[PDB]
Amino acid sequence: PTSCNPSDMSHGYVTVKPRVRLHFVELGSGPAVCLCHGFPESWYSWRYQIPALAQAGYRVLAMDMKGYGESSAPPEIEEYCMEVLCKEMVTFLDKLGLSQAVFIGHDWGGMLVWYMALFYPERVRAVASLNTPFIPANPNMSPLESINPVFDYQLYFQEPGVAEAELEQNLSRTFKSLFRASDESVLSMHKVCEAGGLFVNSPEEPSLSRMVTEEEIQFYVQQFKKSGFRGPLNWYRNMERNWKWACKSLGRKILIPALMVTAEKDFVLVPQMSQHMEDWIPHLKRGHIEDCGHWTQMDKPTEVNQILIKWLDSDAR
Amino acid sequence: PTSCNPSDMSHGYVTVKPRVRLHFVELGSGPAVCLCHGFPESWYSWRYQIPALAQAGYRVLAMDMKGYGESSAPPEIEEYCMEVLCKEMVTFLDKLGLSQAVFIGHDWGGMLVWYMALFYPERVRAVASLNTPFIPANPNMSPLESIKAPVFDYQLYFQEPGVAEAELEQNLSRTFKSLFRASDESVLSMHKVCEAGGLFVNSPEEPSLSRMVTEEEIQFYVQQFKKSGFRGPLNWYRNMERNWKWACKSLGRKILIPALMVTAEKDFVLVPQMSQHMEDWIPHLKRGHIEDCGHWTQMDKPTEVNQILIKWLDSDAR
Ligand SMILES: CC[C@H](Cc1ccc(C(=O)NCc2ccc(OC)cc2C(F)(F)F)cc1)C(=O)O
Ligand SMILES: CC[C@H](Cc1ccc(C(=O)NCc2ccc(OC)cc2C(F)(F)F)cc1)C(=O)O
Repeated sequence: PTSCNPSDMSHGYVTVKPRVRLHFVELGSGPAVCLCHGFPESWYSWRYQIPALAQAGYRVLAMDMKGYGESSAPPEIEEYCMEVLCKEMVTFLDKLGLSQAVFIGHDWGGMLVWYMALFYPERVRAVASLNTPFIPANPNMSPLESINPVFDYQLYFQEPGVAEAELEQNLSRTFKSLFRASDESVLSMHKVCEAGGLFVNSPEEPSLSRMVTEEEIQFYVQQFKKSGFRGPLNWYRNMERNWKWACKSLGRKILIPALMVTAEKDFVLVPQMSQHMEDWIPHLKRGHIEDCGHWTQMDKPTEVNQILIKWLDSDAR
Repeated sequence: PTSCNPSDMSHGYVTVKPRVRLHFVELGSGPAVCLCHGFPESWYSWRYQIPALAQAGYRVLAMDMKGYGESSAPPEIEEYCMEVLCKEMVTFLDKLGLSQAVFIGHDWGGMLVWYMALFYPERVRAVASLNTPFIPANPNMSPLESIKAPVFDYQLYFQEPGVAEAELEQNLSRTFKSLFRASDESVLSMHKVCEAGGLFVNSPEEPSLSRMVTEEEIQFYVQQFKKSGFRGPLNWYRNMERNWKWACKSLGRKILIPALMVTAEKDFVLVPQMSQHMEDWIPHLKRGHIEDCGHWTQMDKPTEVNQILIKWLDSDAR
């Protein structure tokens, strides 16, 4: 599948607030589709989708989400609560003169596009998540309660400074370690809080996943030199704010065209978690990629492309 | 008509070759429209069109043309021959994944979009020029012939690199307050320039503020031209022989795509008359004509320009 050379892309910049600019990559003509990567990724994560969606007849905007790459990384933890992040994407649409977009998210980006679709449906022509379910907040169930102990690692991510040091230690190590097919996996997310690290019981000089080249790893590396891992990590550090915000919607369905794409071998965002999203989302269509781990876009680019274009052309165009 | 705050625009950047990026401002959704300013202007020259075209249902890309503002100003004179400038706009479309655009130009921008439409029609949905006619190159008539065949004598003053740069860079506020005037406010004679040895030599020291334009607006132009100065901009004038020999290599071939010529009654350089026989060369040409409009068409008569463009866009291009 045709990929992206960063040097050859149209680079877009939009100030959504005084010291906060959002960077995006833009390709194609037709309906606006806005791709929102997850943790700890990049617009480059969409390198296989961008050329295909443009060819399919769509105007693709591939974000650096706030904290990442060429998008500002404001120092305040509370800048990365979903509330702020969503208002800033709405301001993004306003400044580009877009009445709406299709929002397609993965991982943390998937949680953003669910919450755009929940609170700003008038601005979202249709919504799609890779891996990430939309589970409504239980107002009787606090977040620290919810940590589903697969999610214990989120506690290690809480204390500012701590996980930054691990992840910034050796950037090549970090990304070679993370960006693996599920069968190649070198770390257990279940173990993290105990071991006191993601990487403490993983190879010193990890090998290169079949999903990725050295050059692709060095691009991620080069990006995360700019602002590091604090910004990215701060998405984890607004559980109480996000919970209280999400509760303030409580009950209201998402009536816009919707797509949930599950990955058989994401052991964190497991297909099952998405099971009763129809109750909360009447017009939900489904994709499901077999032999696909967390890193859905680069694990199974051709599958992702065929599912998205099929749903786009049927539900959004 | 709603204008533009630069700080609030989406800013776009595209490398069309190693040391050469094009900057543009982007607003709206629907068919791609690409606005190409003239000399010596800016994307900001389209500040009254951009919000209106976006509102009208169009995706507007408002260029800094090569040499201007945030677009690269490569030092070589022949980088600003029409050939290169057009190839680079085609590369601009390629890198944005656009099969075509509507091209709307003014002045030198107008000459670019005529030549895009001539040599790259497959990439141009439809073409519109403000003020600038499309006169085919006569292969029996050299460029230096066409000029001193006379209103265009000032183009000779623009030739020698360094010379006109010094006048125009002397005092940027002076330059822009002096130029951006309604034709009744005019403080220049363009026909005099070669004689007097200057644009401004016989014009006020501290010129007054044209009714067309505010201090803020002038200071934006000023701020932009600090980046690269006037060499890049002026180098569009310095490729007459190259442009002539290039344009002759099209000789005869008509422009079969939807086209719009907009004449300004009071542009005394790009005069309505010059556009008179463009039908022969362009079968599908529709026409606008703005009364009481000088050279600086977009800011002189924003509401007229907007109504003509959107009418033609909606009828001929969408
Ligand atoms: C259901 C989950 C949502 C939001 C949400 C929670 C956690 C994550 C998250 O940690 N994503 C990163 C991740 C995911 C899977 C992995 O598999 C190996 C690894 C990672 C990680 F390495 F941390 F980047 C992403 C989204 C919620 O909390 O409601
Ligand atoms: C017919 C003209 C075309 C190309 C062409 C020639 C000249 C110009 C040009 O000098 N435009 C700038 C200009 C125009 C009118 C003016 O009236 C006050 C003043 C200017 C100027 F001050 F020079 F910027 C712009 C385009 C050709 O050569 O075929």
